[PDB]
Amino acid sequence: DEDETTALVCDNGSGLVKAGFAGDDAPRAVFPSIVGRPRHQGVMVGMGQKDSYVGDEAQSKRGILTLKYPIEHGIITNWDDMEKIWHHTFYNELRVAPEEHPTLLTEAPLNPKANREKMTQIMFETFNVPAMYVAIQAVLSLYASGRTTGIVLDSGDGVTHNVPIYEGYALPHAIMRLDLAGRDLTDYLMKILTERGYSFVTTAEREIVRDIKEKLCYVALDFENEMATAASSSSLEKSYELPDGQVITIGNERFRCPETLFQPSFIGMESAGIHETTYNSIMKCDIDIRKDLYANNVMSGGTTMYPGIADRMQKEITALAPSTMKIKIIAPPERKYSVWIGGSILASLSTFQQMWITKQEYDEAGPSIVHRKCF
Amino acid sequence: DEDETTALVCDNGSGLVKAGFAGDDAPRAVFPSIVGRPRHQGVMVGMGQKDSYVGDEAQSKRGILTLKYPIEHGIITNWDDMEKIWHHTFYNELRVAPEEHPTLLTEAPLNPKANREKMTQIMFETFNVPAMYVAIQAVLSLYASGRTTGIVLDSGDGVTHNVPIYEGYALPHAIMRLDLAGRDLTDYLMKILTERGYSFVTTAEREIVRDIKEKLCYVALDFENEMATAASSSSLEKSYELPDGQVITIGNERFRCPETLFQPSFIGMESAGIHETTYNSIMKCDIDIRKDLYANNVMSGGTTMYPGIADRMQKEITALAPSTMKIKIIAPPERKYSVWIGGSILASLSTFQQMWITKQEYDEAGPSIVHRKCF
Amino acid sequence: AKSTDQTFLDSICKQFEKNPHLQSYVVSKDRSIGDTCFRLKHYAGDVTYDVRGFLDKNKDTLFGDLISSMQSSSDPLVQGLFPPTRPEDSKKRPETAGSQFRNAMNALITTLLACSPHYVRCIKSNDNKQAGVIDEDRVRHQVRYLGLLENVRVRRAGFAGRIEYTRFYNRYKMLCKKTWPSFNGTAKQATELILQQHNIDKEEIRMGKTKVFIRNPTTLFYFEEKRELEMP
Ligand SMILES: Nc1ncnc2c1ncn2[C@@H]1O[C@H](COP(=O)(O)OP(=O)(O)O)[C@@H](O)[C@H]1O
Ligand SMILES: Nc1ncnc2c1ncn2[C@@H]1O[C@H](COP(=O)(O)OP(=O)(O)O)[C@@H](O)[C@H]1O
Ligand SMILES: [Ca+2]
Ligand SMILES: [Ca+2]
Repeated sequence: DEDETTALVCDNGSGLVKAGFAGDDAPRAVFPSIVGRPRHQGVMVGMGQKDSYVGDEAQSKRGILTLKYPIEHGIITNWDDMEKIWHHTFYNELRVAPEEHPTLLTEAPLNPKANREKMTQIMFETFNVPAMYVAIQAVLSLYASGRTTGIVLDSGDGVTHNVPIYEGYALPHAIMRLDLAGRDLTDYLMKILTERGYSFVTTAEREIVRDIKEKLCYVALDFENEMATAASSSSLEKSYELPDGQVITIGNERFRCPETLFQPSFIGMESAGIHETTYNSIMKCDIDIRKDLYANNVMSGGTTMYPGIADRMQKEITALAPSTMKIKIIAPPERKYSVWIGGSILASLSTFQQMWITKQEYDEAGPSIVHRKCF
Repeated sequence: DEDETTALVCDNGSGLVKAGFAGDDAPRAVFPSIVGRPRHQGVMVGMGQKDSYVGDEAQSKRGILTLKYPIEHGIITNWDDMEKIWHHTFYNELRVAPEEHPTLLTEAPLNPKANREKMTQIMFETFNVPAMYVAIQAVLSLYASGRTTGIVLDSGDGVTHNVPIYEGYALPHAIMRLDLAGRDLTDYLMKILTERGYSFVTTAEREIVRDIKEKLCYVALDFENEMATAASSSSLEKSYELPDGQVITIGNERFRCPETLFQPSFIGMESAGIHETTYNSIMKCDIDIRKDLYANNVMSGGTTMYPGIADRMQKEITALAPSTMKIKIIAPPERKYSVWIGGSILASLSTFQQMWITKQEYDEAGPSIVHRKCF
Repeated sequence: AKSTDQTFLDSICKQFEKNPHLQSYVVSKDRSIGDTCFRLKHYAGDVTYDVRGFLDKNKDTLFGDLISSMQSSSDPLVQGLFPPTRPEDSKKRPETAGSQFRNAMNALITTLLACSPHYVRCIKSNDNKQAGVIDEDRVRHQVRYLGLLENVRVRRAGFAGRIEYTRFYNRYKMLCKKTWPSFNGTAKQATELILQQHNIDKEEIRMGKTKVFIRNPTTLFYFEEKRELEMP
């Protein structure tokens, strides 16, 4: 509040940014990650356009915005825009200076080494940050319950991560990185809607798909039995009068797209359903480690709020796997902020000093200081 | 007034010229655009005829004037006359020299490139104008309210323009140019009056039609129901004793001509009603741009003062278009001077320097200097 | 009018914040300045402004529609408030007041340039109207933001121990030669006559219009001694 530097809490993704004040429990400001141009010519004088529009400002008025996506899994097409995206967060809402308080960020597993240094360069050189750190998504969602033995699966808009982090981290391969989350779901629906004629073309209405999705759409329990149910017009035909003015009866369209999750064959890949990858992370570890893993499976990420996402797991996991222990998956109810809950902790830890980076530490060991010492 | 060059304000059309002093809010002198000959022989010695008669001078005494129309949408049959039309404005009334003050004009969208240079040649070469500019009709009517997101429809005597200028200008096609305004309405009535016997032949009485029109004539709400009303002689038979001496009971003649507006089929064209062209400019732009366009539709031009012009729009627009947002059309009460209000602004802007043309700038980039750099 | 306050703000930061003597939050990374506010540096200190009501309060535009009404009324005062047309302000009437006020300030400057003004500046003792109490901070601030002590180093010239010419005159009259009522009248020639007859280099001293300037105290001893070893 006043005494002691007091550090902030943040969690940037490739779709939605989570950031609030300091010493909080949950994000206070969650603005969308969008920045486009006025392909059109702004009125050009009815402001020197520039500002691609962002925050609640851009999301409020997409219409005349060519939403340009800067961060696509790993590669950032342009860093120049990111500079003015962070110049809005700490000031326009939080009304606090980073040249005063530390900073905490999230680490996207297996991200180019050059990126973690490019970011830090923006802080240390310009925003003068004597103290900060970048922790690993999943591991944060962990330290917030009451046990030191659980497997975590954290994901949202970036990429899927099957991290069996319970007793320790990193041994053979176990962990997995799969580019198939959030943004991928928003991109797949528009393609499949073309079969019925509906074709949300431009990237502006592309977002409307995501907005509509998180209100009615659900996951197919069993596509076979649900297909025969199509004969009826009660559980299928769903009402959603476009705020514009044209109803879209999303009946067989709701539980069609999610099927891709279990069937990556529909997106040109050999990756199997998420219940096979589960085995892929269990078969690698020791033999006397499984019985307790099934007894605890952490499922974090707001993506896992789709009706029919948890009940399916018990059907496929119990099939081709040992079946004499307690099969149990911990899917936190509000599992989207599970990372934010753990974030507020690291920022307050004192042992954190053993891990974080100090101003001088960045110059002594060079830019690689971060991931050259830690993991 | 005295210090600082002080620029004038003007707005020339193809029917009525709007011009006043400097730093004003509204036009001070609005003389009609007419210039004919004395087909007759002037008295020939009771002045060396010449002067085709113009200004309040010609309009006062049409009788012996073969009103010759110089400017017909795009093509100017003769430029020689225009020279002595502008030699009257700045001097005979304003009593100020253009060889001292800048000048502002209006731009008729999609006008031959050769015309914009021919005019400037008259100023720079003879009237020595080191500073002037020619702005775009509709865009001026905009910058004069309190928002940067509205669609404008500006027109008068020239041609109709459906310009959805709100956030920016020019992208695919959206905007439309339709030769059907003012002069077109004055030309159509005389043709339809021939069915009753009345035939205002010569071009002199042709103007009388326009004069009589703007006093009683109105637009049909629904031609079907109004036709059955003809049985009665109260709302139909309108009194207007010709200043000459012969009453013309304009009953079913008042709401007959305006029907052409919504039905261009009566003037040999495939163009649909003005409520279809509205869709034509909305369907092109993005999807998430519509909901706010309906919430704001600017209707400028004194032509939109005919009783029964605004209430019809709500009937046809809400029909074949999305219907879940706020349908709202801004039809400024005195919307004829909406361009003049915006004109007085540009002439006073300082950023205007970034746009206007300087004496030397016309010689460095040649005649095309204007529309070769700007838009 | 379609450029409210937020859009208007952007027409300032871009136009300036590059021209010297004007800051804000963006360029000068200071949290004290809001994202909607800016930092305007005067010839004194720093001031930050808000935006509430900017337009309607600043426009001032007064067309001839609200003015003419009262003029056409029937009352010995209503039309009387509008006195004999054109009092020291005529030219042409119909025009936005935005320019009218601009003329008001220009009528203040132009008439002050070509003349012989006289300067009077006052300072307030205290905010409690007390006769004896001096507020150090407040008074010191007034002497600061007015830049008066700077003139003491500029209007003068700037250094350590300072003395006048007029007041220095009636004090060391009987110590110099040819500096008696028989003076020629020319100061520049008088001052030179004061030093040249005692053999002193030109650059060693510095002479403006008023106030004599000798750097460092020790030089005063140098003068006192120079006069001692020239004539016993
Ligand atoms: N109530 C909800 N139900 C289902 N999905 C939701 C809900 N709220 C948000 N989402 C979805 O969660 C995703 C964003 O989750 P988030 O944890 O912020 O992702 P990331 O951090 O990967 O950007 C979006 O796909 C969004 O549609
Ligand atoms: N009070 C009025 N009611 C309806 N129409 C009017 C009125 N006054 C003028 N008009 C019409 O407006 C048109 C002229 O408008 P204007 O804006 O000057 O056109 P333009 O600039 O295209 O020459 C003429 O058709 C005239 O009859
Ligand atoms: Ca994620
Ligand atoms: Ca026009």
